[PDB]
Parts: sequence; C-alpha cells; structure tokens
Amino acid sequence: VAILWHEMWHEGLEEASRLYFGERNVKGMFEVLEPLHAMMERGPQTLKETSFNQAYGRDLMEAQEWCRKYMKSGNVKDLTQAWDLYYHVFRRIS
Amino acid sequence: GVQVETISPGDGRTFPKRGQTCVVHYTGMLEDGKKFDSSRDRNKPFKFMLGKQEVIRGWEEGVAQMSVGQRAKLTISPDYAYGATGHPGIIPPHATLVFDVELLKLE
Ligand SMILES: CCO[C@H]1C[C@@H]2CC[C@@H](C)[C@@](O)(O2)C(=O)C(=O)N2CCCC[C@H]2C(=O)O[C@H]([C@H](C)C[C@@H]2CC[C@@H](O)[C@H](OC)C2)CC(=O)[C@H](C)/C=C(\C)[C@@H](O)[C@@H](OC)C(=O)[C@H](C)C[C@H](C)/C=C/C=C/C=C/1C
Repeated sequence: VAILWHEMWHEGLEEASRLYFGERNVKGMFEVLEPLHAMMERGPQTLKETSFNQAYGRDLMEAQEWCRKYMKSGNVKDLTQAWDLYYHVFRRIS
Repeated sequence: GVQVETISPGDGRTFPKRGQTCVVHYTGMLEDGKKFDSSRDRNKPFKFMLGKQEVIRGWEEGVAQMSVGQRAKLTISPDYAYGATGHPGIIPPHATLVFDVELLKLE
C-alpha cells in the first residue's frame, strides 16, 4: 500500500505510546516501532520522504539507539530517553 | 481523589475548557519529596489537551479547577494516577503522587 511517512510515523507513535504507557506493553511497543524503523532503513524514494528524512531522520535514528541500549541494559531510563525524542518528532509532525 | 492546594493565586475566572490546550510547568515527586520529573529542569513547558485522557485522571480533574497564572500543589491518590501496577521502573505500586504545577496559559 502507499502511505506518507508523515502519516505513517504519526499513527505509529500514537499506537506505540498507548501500548507502553497505557497498557505497560513494552513487547507490543517494539512490535509497532520496528517496522517503521525498517522502512527508514531502505531510504527515501520521493521528495516528501526526502524532506521528512532531512527534518526528522537524525532524531528517529537516535531514538532507535536509546531503544537498543534499553535492550542491553534493562535500564528503564534508556527507554524514557527514546520517548523524549519520539515525543519531540511527534509534536512537530502535528 | 485529588487535593488541590494553592501556592500562588490565578486570576480566578479564566479556567480551562474541555478541548482547550493547557500549558503548564510541573515538577513531580513521590509523597516523600523525591523528584521524578520536572519541566522546569528542561526549561520548556508541557502542553496537553484537557478532557482527552492524554494525562492521568488526577491531572485532568486537578488542572480543570485551576485558573490562569495559578500555581497549585496537586496531591494525587494512586487511584487517580498509576494504581496498583504503577509505572515499572519509575513509579512504585500504590503511590500517592505530588505535583507542583503552574498553569501558564490556555490555547
Ligand atoms: C520523556 C518521557 O516522558 C514521558 C512522560 C513521563 C513518563 C513517566 C511519568 C512518571 C512522567 O515523568 O511523565 C510524569 O511526570 C507524569 O506522570 N506525567 C507527565 C506530565 C503530565 C502528568 C503525568 C502523565 O499523565 O503522563 C502520561 C502517562 C505516563 C501515561 C498516560 C496516562 C493517562 C492515560 O489515559 C494514557 O493512556 C494511553 C497514558 C504520559 C503523557 O503525559 C504523554 C504526553 C501522553 C501519552 C503517552 C498518551 O496520552 C498518548 O496516547 C496514546 C498520546 O496521546 C501522546 C500525546 C502521543 C505521543 C506519541 C506520545 C508521547 C509520549 C510522551 C511521553 C513523555 C513526555
């Protein structure tokens, strides 16, 4: 299917934060986020995917890294640092 | 429920409506004064839309009865906050929370 990266990340982040913050589902949080990070990995193919990448690309990649660190450390503090960056990009997408 | 104790008075007439965006500064702490989060440490205010379940019930009901400019002390029962589960690694089970929150403006 065809979806704007702007829209994909908006609904994706809303879903992930509901699962983590609302339902205490960290496993489910990883389920929804990983696909969206995988899409970014193949890279922008349109002008709108390119501009989104230029604006929000560094922040999302850094957030993925804090998620990655959580995975090794067990430090809930690392997950909150990821969500600080996710919140930041979200409120600019809106 | 939630108890609201005034630290500094607001204008007494400009209250938030459901669907309005409340801009606040907050410092949150466990009932023994241990701080867990503060927007003032970040120098940037916190925004949330009232009556949308974006935030815990204690905030929804506590902030609703504040008027612009007012700095209040919200004492929130675990029932109006994170309950028996709490928030793993951050907020313990059955925790009463205390927020110092100032309603800066409405949008
Ligand atoms: C840097 C990490 O910081 C966290 C906030 C930290 C987490 C742990 C807490 C000790 C705390 O330190 O806040 C804290 O002091 C505190 O308890 N707060 C935050 C200040 C307002 C009161 C209270 C609160 O309600 O938090 C809440 C609480 C944790 C969970 C709430 C509670 C009420 C439920 O009805 C709701 O169910 C879903 C979830 C967190 C928030 O205020 C954030 C903004 C909002 C949400 C996540 C949900 O509303 C979500 O819904 C899908 C949304 O619509 C958002 C806008 C979508 C986007 C993508 C998500 C952004 C994520 C932002 C996360 C952050 C800034």
